[PDB]
Amino acid sequence: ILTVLEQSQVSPPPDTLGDKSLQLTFFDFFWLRSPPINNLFFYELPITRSQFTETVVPNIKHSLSITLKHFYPFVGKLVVYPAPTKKPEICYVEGDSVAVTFAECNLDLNELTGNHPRNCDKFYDLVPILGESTRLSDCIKIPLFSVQVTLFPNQGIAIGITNHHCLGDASTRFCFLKAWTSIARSGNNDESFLANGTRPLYDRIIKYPMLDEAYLKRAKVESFNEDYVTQSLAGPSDKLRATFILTRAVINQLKDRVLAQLPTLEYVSSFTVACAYIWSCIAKSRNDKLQLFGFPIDRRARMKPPIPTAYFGNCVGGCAAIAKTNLLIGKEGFITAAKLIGENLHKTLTDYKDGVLKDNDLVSEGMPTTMTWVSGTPKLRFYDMDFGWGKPKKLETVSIDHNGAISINSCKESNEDLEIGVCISATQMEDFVHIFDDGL
Ligand SMILES: CC(C)(COP(=O)(O)OP(=O)(O)OC[C@@H]1O[C@@H](n2cnc3c(N)ncnc32)[C@@H](O)[C@H]1OP(=O)(O)O)[C@H](O)C(=O)NCCC(=O)NCCSC(=O)CC(=O)O
Repeated sequence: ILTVLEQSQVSPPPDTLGDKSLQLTFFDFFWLRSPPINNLFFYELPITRSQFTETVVPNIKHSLSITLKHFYPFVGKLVVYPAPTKKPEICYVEGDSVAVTFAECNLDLNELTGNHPRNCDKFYDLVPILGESTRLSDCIKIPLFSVQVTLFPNQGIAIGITNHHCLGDASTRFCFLKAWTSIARSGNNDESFLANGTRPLYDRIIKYPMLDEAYLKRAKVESFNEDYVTQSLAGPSDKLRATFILTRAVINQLKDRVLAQLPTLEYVSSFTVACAYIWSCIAKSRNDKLQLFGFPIDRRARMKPPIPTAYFGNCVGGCAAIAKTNLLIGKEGFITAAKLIGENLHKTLTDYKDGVLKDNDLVSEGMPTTMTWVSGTPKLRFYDMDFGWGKPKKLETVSIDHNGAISINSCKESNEDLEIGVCISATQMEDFVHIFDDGL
């Protein structure tokens, strides 16, 4: 158990924000029908219930309230209209609030923050539901952001953050969390953020209305209202969650092996080599027929002209590779995976460089028996998010439980090591652990 201590609603301060809209782009419209993103930050601190109630609860409410006045779309809603013409948008109205749940969990915190296999479903009631939609005559309104702060008495605190992808990408979340934590750490005060921090850029500087309508047309907006359903993760399940570590020394040795065997491969990075290694492990674990492995790309810096990091919203692309499973197994399989990822990524980056804006081919060429998409951003350090109690002990992206996805992040006793999160059935996990460890 899970005991809910308070169900609150948090708004920007009185007499700050008026009614505000944010217009969206094809980059945002792409995510119209996506499931929620669920993220957890575990902190170790010997905190009592009385202390949690006396300072943590007020501090979370206050610091968040203040942050919201600078980050209005976080307290806004996604509004989708049934006329295929009128475009979805983010609307904040005075009176809008963020659902913030405060809870207490009696599980041992040490059993959750470890890297070894733990039940995936132990994490679900640490993350808030996105929240009920509001259905009006002219529209549906969907909440964008919710929070759960859970006390582990005498042990620590988990912060559970749920968001709709339409709100923005990992960079957007990073920018918001930077501000919120700065505001919290300095005593519920935004002066350090306003003086030294990075303010979000709401200028609509991505203007491709033809793509806008094509991605919207593809999102099937006229049926969205009738089709939309809540997508909360709930137990029970036999799936296990584990974190696998690639130390910098292992990564470097893997890079070297790729560069020696394939001296003219046009793209090799710590990232591609990490993906190739995990990809190879997944192939050996599955022993299936045909696999696709892919990952998102922050396109801000690759736009022509480049988009500021502080640009608010989505600016994400993608890259995928497909390969027969037998070609991906073993030491040579790792090499092949690196080749395929490196080649596909190089191609995608060149196509961006030369202007290209877009990107059932699977029915024709072959239906993959496994598909894996990477969540996570090793070069954005979510592991440095400090609300006043110190840096996180553990980060978990819970929403990888939903589909074919793994998470890849930095560690944060090291920005140069990689932590790889996997949630898979109990029977498959035993082999996977052996496959991962043995191959290193
Ligand atoms: C495609 C990427 C993953 C590629 O990562 P890389 O680490 O390779 O890229 P980078 O620019 O940081 O480059 C790091 C260094 O440059 C590389 N490098 C550059 N050019 C090269 C070339 N011609 N040959 C070989 N290597 C090259 C290496 O030197 C690498 O070394 P070194 O080994 O030293 O690094 C991308 O940089 C990116 O967009 N990452 C962010 C993705 C993101 O925003 N997340 C999703 C958003 S939200 C979402 O949808 C899901 C979610 O929540 O995550």
